[PDB]
Amino acid sequence: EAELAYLLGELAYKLGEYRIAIRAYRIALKRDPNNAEAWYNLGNAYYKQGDYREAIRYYLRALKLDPENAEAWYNLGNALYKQGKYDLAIIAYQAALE
Amino acid sequence: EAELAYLLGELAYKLGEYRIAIRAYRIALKRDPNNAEAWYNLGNAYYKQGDYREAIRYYLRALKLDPENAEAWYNLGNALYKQGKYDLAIIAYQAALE
Amino acid sequence: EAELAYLLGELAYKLGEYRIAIRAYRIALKRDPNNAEAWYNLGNAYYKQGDYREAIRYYLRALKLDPENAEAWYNLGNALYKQGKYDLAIIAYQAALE
Amino acid sequence: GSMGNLAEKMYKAGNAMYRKGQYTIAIIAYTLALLKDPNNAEAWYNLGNAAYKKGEYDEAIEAYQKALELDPNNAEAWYNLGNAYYKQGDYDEAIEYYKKALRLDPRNVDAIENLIEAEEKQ
Amino acid sequence: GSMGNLAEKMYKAGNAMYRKGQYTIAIIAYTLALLKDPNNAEAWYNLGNAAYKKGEYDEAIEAYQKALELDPNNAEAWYNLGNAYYKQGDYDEAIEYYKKALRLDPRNVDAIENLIEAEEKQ
Repeated sequence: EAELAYLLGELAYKLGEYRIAIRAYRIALKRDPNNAEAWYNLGNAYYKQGDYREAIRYYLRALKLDPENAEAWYNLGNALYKQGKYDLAIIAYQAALE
Repeated sequence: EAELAYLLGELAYKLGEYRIAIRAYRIALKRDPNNAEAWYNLGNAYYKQGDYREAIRYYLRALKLDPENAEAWYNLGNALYKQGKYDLAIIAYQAALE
Repeated sequence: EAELAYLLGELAYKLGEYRIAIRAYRIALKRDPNNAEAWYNLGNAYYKQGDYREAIRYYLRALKLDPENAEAWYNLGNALYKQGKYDLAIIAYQAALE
Repeated sequence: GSMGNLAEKMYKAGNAMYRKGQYTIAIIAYTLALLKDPNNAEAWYNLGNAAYKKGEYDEAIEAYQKALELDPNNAEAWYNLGNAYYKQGDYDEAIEYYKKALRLDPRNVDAIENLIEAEEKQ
Repeated sequence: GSMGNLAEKMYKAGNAMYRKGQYTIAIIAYTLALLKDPNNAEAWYNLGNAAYKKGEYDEAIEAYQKALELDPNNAEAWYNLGNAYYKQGDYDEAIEYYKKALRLDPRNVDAIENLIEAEEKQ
């Protein structure tokens, strides 16, 4: 049923209902931990709510599953930047370019 | 899966899709009857659709599960008011203040 | 098979073969103790053979099963009369009239 | 100082307990119903019935006798008194009590059966 | 001539029996506690509760009413009286009794639910 939870997550995310999106993505992920896109979007929802530590944790996880996601690399850099982790933000930004 | 039904309910509710929200809350509640918040929101969705008798029934149920919900007491008073049940609306309004 | 034993009982009774009738009724009754009519007729067969104590016992049993059988009440009175139990015979005779 | 329906409440409880076989409770309840108003033949009778259920037939006799003192037409009380006397070996009273029950109701086949035995045991 | 704690002993026994669902015993015990001292609103109330458990709501009404006569602030008695009246089809009294319970406690959601139904049934 993870596929439905996933879709709810995307819908809530797009609509700005990040709290709903977070719970829905977590449901989908609990059932299927390898959904890199859901991890990415989960990280984005946390980012939107100001939790940049969680956003980092999830962007890294999404990247471990998919190292090619330049947007996750970029958003990782953004969350790091928000936390003052500038050397790291720079590296992640470069990683997105690479 | 009640947790997903619940989230759909909240999303639909916020978006004004009260008919969807009602069915979704009822699904979540059928699986888990003790969700006072869902009962409250179910009552609110009925209220929004003009069914103030159903709104009353659900606000009372939500209150039985959680007597502290001043908003349910208040909304109970509103639904009662709509039905002409003024002594009752007043009592429920006071109950919200208490 | 009690139903056949019962019929043999009635036939033997009518023919004056009371000893046969007694055994046949007892067979039917052993299988089905609630046959008030058989108890009554059993009592009658004993009565015919001069055993008025047994006739009493069976008339009473038949009456317990069916208090409306005026003939059992009457025959009870007759058996009691034969035994010298006159107050009782009178009561049973009145019971038949009642 | 009030308790207008006291006897009724106790009586009804007594009946429930009798029906459920709780004769000790029923005795207490009937006794109380009568204690503040000892004039209900039905309660005296049912008190006797509960005592009869208990097995202390002599107590049952006193209670049934009182029921008859209040109402001598209670054939059933006459019958159970006869049974109580019969149980005690008092076949002469068993006979008198069963006959009284039968004068009231000649079709009481059980009273007749027991009367017949009382005359034979006498 | 003594029995200084009689009512207390009977009351406590009544409470135990009520808790165990033994309402007939509880009625007897509460009645006795009150019989020698009919001034405890709690016992009148619990007597009413035991009667309510029994189902003879009219008896429950008298007992709860007495509890209110001793103490009119017993919202719960007001509530159960309203319930007893409601059960009897007396929706007009059910309303008055539920409203009194709610004036004492506006958050009694059950009294509200039952009051709402009483107004609809009226």
